[PDB]
Amino acid sequence: MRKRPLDAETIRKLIESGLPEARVDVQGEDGVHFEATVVSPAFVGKAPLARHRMVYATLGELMGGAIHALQLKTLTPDEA
Repeated sequence: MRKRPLDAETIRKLIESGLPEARVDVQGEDGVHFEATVVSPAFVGKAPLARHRMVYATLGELMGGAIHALQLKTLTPDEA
């Protein structure tokens, strides 16, 4: 225990509260290559730029200067 709060916690919490039964998991840091896996019905069937950008924006990727080495997967809540 060094810091109660955390980067991935801020974005994860924000989405967790926004989305209904959607699960979001982010591991890494801003301005760096991290892996964030989000699962929600919004990306049903096909995940348009709306959902893709929505997660990328809420996960604050360009807010720090992360590298293109960003791993993000959008799957339905049933695939959980």
